[PDB]
Amino acid sequence: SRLNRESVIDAALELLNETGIDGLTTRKLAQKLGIEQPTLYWHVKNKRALLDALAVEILARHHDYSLPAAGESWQSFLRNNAMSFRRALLRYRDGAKVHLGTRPDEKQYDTVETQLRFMTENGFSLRDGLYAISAVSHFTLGAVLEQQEHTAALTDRPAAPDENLPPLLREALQIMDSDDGEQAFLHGLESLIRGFEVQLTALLQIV
Amino acid sequence: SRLNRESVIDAALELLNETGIDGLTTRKLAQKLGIEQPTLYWHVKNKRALLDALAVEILARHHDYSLPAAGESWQSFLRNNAMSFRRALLRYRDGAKVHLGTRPDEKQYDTVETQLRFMTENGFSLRDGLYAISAVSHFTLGAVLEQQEHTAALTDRPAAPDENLPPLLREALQIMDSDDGEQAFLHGLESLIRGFEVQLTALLQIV
Ligand SMILES: Cc1c2c(c(O)c3c(O)cccc13)C(=O)[C@]1(O)C(=O)C(C(N)=O)=C(O)[C@@H](N(C)C)[C@@H]1C2
Ligand SMILES: Cc1c2c(c(O)c3c(O)cccc13)C(=O)[C@]1(O)C(=O)C(C(N)=O)=C(O)[C@@H](N(C)C)[C@@H]1C2
Ligand SMILES: [Cl-]
Ligand SMILES: [Cl-]
Ligand SMILES: [Cl-]
Ligand SMILES: [Cl-]
Ligand SMILES: [Cl-]
Ligand SMILES: [Cl-]
Ligand SMILES: [Cl-]
Ligand SMILES: [Cl-]
Ligand SMILES: [Mg+2]
Ligand SMILES: [Mg+2]
Repeated sequence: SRLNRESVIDAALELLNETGIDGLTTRKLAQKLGIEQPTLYWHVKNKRALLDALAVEILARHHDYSLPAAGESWQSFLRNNAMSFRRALLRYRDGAKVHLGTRPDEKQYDTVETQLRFMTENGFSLRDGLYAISAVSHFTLGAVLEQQEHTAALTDRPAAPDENLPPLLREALQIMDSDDGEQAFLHGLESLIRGFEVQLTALLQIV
Repeated sequence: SRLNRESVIDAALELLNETGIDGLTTRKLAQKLGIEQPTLYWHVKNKRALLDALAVEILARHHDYSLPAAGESWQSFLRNNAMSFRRALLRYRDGAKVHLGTRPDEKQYDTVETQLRFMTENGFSLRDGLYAISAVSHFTLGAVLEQQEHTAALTDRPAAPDENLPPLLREALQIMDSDDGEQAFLHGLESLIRGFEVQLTALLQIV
């Protein structure tokens, strides 16, 4: 089939969503694309180049709150941005894994620059605005990775018996699987945002 | 070589640290252990069972602040615990990946129960104490995964040219690679802990 960048990425995303990050092999991508391996290598050099492109395209497709609205508070922007990032990551199996360790792509420069500027315009030093943005990113990636991997593990083997659990852990387990992770994520997200606020408003006051 | 559980895990950890989570294959573990594959399968059924055991043992070896000190504040306990968790995860290549989606093991029940109880004794509802503990865990796992994957990506291919970067992003990149991620992690960690505190102390007050 077509091997423009768009369609290679399309197929890799499909493959990703079907078989997870382990399924993204040269061989399996070539088979999905209906091609021989040397054909694929002309287009895609290695798994890393593919993973980097997927990380970019997952956000291009499904990360729909990447810039602050007019007059938006930094708090509200981090909240909306985090929700959007999470949704984009959850779209595809192992999409959080695919993002890990990437650095913004040239295609994302204007966006991330605007994010960083926006933070600074709201009183954060570049460093502290970056640490806030990093923390939101890290938290969200962790939350998503734990949710997606847990679902994958369920499919492999069952949890161990309930009746040997201590009681708080037993409740906690009910709670965690009472949903897909959203409630815990949103609660943690508010904690994070408020802690950034405490740090910021403190200025040079001990806090 | 020896194929008690301890030594299987030892070898898998070595292999993990040498070749990362992709290197943990039946075949490569059997080769490290000096055995044929059917010998290994007697001991280790599948990659998941192995990954689960590694997640447990990485914390048994190197997670040395799992319980609160006498009279310790919940804040200080989450801080020390998070630092320790991070250190344990960073010990082995892809050790954060190995943890993802796991649930506490029977061997960890008394510890995690104590953690949950401790939170509740400090005024958190079980749910809110769990959300705090989850958030700390998620943040730490994200931070560690991004640090370790970034190091792995460096080895594969170089970052793109500096001179097309916008300036805040260029600075931010200097900052992020000014260290291994510790400074950003510690800063984010304080934000998280303080946000939990704001949430807790608020009681039924709008906050
Ligand atoms: C500013 C920044 C960001 C990201 C990032 O990885 C990063 C970096 O690795 C070094 C220095 C700066 C940044 C994000 O991944 C990203 O997810 C992202 O690319 C991004 C985006 N492209 O829209 C975001 O929305 C941001 N957000 C989840 C907090 C965050 C922004
Ligand atoms: C309480 C709890 C925890 C963990 C966890 O995964 C979990 C769960 O998946 C469901 C319900 C409860 C928990 C941790 O992984 C763990 O890392 C952990 O096992 C753990 C430990 N075994 O010592 C910790 O130190 C904890 N910490 C990093 C906040 C955290 C505690
Ligand atoms: Cl083509
Ligand atoms: Cl294209
Ligand atoms: Cl607003
Ligand atoms: Cl503010
Ligand atoms: Cl033996
Ligand atoms: Cl043993
Ligand atoms: Cl204390
Ligand atoms: Cl308190
Ligand atoms: Mg990123
Ligand atoms: Mg865990």
